[PDB]
Amino acid sequence: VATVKRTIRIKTQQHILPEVPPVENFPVRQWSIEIVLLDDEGKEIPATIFDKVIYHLHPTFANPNRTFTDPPFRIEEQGWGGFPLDISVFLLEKAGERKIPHDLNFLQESYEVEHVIQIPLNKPLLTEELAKSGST
Amino acid sequence: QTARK
Repeated sequence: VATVKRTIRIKTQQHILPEVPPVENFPVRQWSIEIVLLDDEGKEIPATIFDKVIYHLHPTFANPNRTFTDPPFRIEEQGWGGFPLDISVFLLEKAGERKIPHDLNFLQESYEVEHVIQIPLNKPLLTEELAKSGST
Repeated sequence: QTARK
């Protein structure tokens, strides 16, 4: 495949929920993850190159595989432990799945992580969409 | 803040 590179930015926030009883003295926290695309100047723009995003959460969660179809694909959950996870992003026009490793952790109140992905140029609608975020 | 599962 001919491909182009794009940087996506994963944004995470978390805060303690004091009304939830701590579990084994560990507080329960509310947390969220969203995903934006960066353009070639570094500005956040809606990640419309993805048809859907699936968060593959730690197996302790009820229904750990959460599907979203509208940018910024925001997920909200509660828990008491950090964990690694994979985020599946599905490019437009069945152009392919990319697995993006993330770590959900409580080290900061909010933090951002950038990932470069390679996107094919063989689906006209996706190719047109990619022109919004940089050269193709 | 270092809590892991």
